[PDB]
Amino acid sequence: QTLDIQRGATLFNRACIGCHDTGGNIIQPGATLFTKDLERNGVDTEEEIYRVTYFGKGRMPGFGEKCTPRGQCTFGPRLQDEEIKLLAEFVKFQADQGWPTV
Amino acid sequence: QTLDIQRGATLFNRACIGCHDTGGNIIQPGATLFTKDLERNGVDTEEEIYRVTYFGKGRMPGFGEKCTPRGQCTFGPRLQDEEIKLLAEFVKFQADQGWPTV
Amino acid sequence: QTLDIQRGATLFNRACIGCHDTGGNIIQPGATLFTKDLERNGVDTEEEIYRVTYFGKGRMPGFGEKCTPRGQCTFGPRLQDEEIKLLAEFVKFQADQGWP
Amino acid sequence: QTLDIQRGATLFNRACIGCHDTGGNIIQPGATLFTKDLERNGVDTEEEIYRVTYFGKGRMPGFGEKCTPRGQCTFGPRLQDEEIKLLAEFVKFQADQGWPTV
Ligand code: HEM
Ligand code: HEM
Ligand code: HEM
Ligand code: HEM
Ligand SMILES: [Zn+2]
Ligand SMILES: [Zn+2]
Repeated sequence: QTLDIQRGATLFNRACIGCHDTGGNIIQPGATLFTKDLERNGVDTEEEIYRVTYFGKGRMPGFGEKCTPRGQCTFGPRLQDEEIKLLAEFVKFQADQGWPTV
Repeated sequence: QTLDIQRGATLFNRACIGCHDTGGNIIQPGATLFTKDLERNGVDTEEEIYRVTYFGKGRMPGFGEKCTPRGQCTFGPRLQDEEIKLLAEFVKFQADQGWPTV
Repeated sequence: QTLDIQRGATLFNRACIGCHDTGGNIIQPGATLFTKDLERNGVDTEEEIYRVTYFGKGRMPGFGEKCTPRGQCTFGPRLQDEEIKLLAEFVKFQADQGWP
Repeated sequence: QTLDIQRGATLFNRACIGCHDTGGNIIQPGATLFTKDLERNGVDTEEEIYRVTYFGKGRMPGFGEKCTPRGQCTFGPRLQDEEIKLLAEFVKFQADQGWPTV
C-alpha cells in the first residue's frame, strides 16, 4: 500500500469508523461507502466525497474548518484540508477495491 | 481510480516513458518497475522510489531540483518535489497492482 | 517570497500574462484580477478562482485536464491540478496586494 | 489571505505559538521568526526553515516523523511532511511581510 492510503486508513479509524465501519452506514440504509450506494446518492466523484466530508450531508457531520453551523459539524476537532483530501482519496480507493480490510 | 493516480499517470507519461513504458525497463534487465524487481533491487518503498527518481541511479538520470552532479541528472526540465512525490506514489501503486492501464 | 509564490509567478508569466498583464484584462472590461472586479463577478474566493482557471468562463479559456469542450479550453498543453492550485493562490495573493 | 496561509496559521497555533507567539521566541534572545534574526542565524530560506522545524536546532525540538536522534526531537505528537511544508511557508511568508496580523 502507499503512504497516502496508510495515512487515509489511520484518519478513517480515528474519525469515521463510528458510523462507517467496514464501509457500511449504521444510520442510513443505502448510503454506505460502497460504489453502488455512492453512485445512487450522487457522491461517486472524489471531489464530492471531499465536499460531503468537509461540509456534511444530512445527518452526517462535516469535519472541515469552515463547516457551519456548528450543529451540522463534528463535535470533535476539525480536520485539516489535507486530512480531508486523504480521507476522500481513501474512500474512493476503498470503494474502487470493494472495501478490503483497513 | 483516484485523482492522485490520474495525476501521477500524466507525469509518468511525460517524464518516464522513455525507459519505463508499461512498467518495464528498456535500458537493462532485472530493473523494471514490477514488484519482483523493485524488491530485488531494494527500491520497494516510496521513500526509496522518491530517492531514485530525485537523485538518479546508475544509468537512470535524476529529476530532482538539487540533483547533482549535472552529469547524473536530466538535461530536460527538472521536476518539482510534489511531482516526484506523485510519481513515487504512482510507481508504488502500479507495482502493487501489477501495472494495469490507467 | 515563498516557493509557492515564485512558482505561481513562473506559471502566470507563461500562461496568463498575455491577457492579464499586471492583473488587468485585455479582453473584458470590469473583469480584471483586482479585488473589486473579482467580487463583482462572483470569483471572490480562491476556490472560485481555481474553478474559473480550470474550467474557463466565456472568453476565459480553461486550463484543467478535464476542461470541456475543446473550444472552451486553452489551445496549449493542459496544466496540472497543482499548477492551477498555485495559480489560484498567486492570483488571490496578488489581488490582496493590489498587483504591485 | 490565501488558503495556504490560513492552513499554516492553524498548524502554527497548535504546535509553535507556545514558544513563538507573535513571531517571537520566549526561550532565548536573538532567535525570533523575524527576517533580521532568521538572516543572522542562517535560517532565512524556506528549505532551512523546513529543516529546523523537522530536525530541530539547539534548544528547539524537531517535529518531523523521522527526526533523529530521539533527544533532539519532540516527545509529543509529530507532524506530517505536508504540515511542516505549510509551516515553513507560513514562517517564510510572515517573516517576509513583517508579521502582519492573521
Ligand atoms: C470520516 C471523516 C467520514 C467520512 C470520510 C465519511 C464519508 C461519507 C460519504 C462519502 C458519504 C456518502 C455515502 C453515500 O453512499 O452516499 C457519507 C454519508 C453519511 N455519513 Fe459519513 N463519513 C464520515 C464520518 C461519519 C460519521 C462519524 C457519521 C456518524 C455520526 C457519519 C454518518 C453518515 C450518514 C448518516 C451519511 C448519509 C448521508 C445521507 O445521504 O443522508 N459519517 N459519509
Ligand atoms: C520518471 C521520472 C522515472 C521514474 C519514476 C523512474 C523510476 C525508477 C524506479 C522506481 C527504479 C527502480 C527499479 C528497480 O527495479 O530497481 C528505476 C530504475 C531504473 N531506471 Fe528509472 N525512472 C524514471 C525515468 C527513467 C528514464 C527516463 C530512464 C532511461 C534513461 C530510466 C532508466 C532506469 C534504469 C537504467 C534503472 C536501473 C538503475 C539501477 O538499479 O542501476 N529511468 N527507475
Ligand atoms: C492563467 C492560467 C490565467 C489565470 C490564472 C486566469 C484567471 C482569471 C480569473 C480569476 C478571472 C476572473 C476575473 C474576474 O474579475 O471575474 C479571469 C477572467 C477572464 N480571463 Fe483569465 N486567466 C488566465 C488566462 C487567461 C488568458 C490566457 C486569457 C486570454 C486569452 C484570459 C482571458 C480572460 C477573460 C476574457 C476573462 C473574463 C471572463 C468573464 O467574466 O466573462 N485569461 N481569468
Ligand atoms: C512549530 C512547529 C515551530 C516552528 C515552525 C518553529 C520554527 C523555528 C524557526 C524557523 C527557528 C529559527 C529562528 C531564527 O531566528 O533563527 C526556530 C528557532 C527556535 N525555536 Fe522554534 N519552531 C517551532 C516550535 C518551537 C517550540 C514549541 C519551541 C519552544 C519549546 C521552540 C523554540 C525554539 C528555540 C529555542 C529556537 C532557537 C534555535 C537556535 O537557533 O539555537 N520552537 N524555530
Ligand atoms: Zn495520494
Ligand atoms: Zn502555498
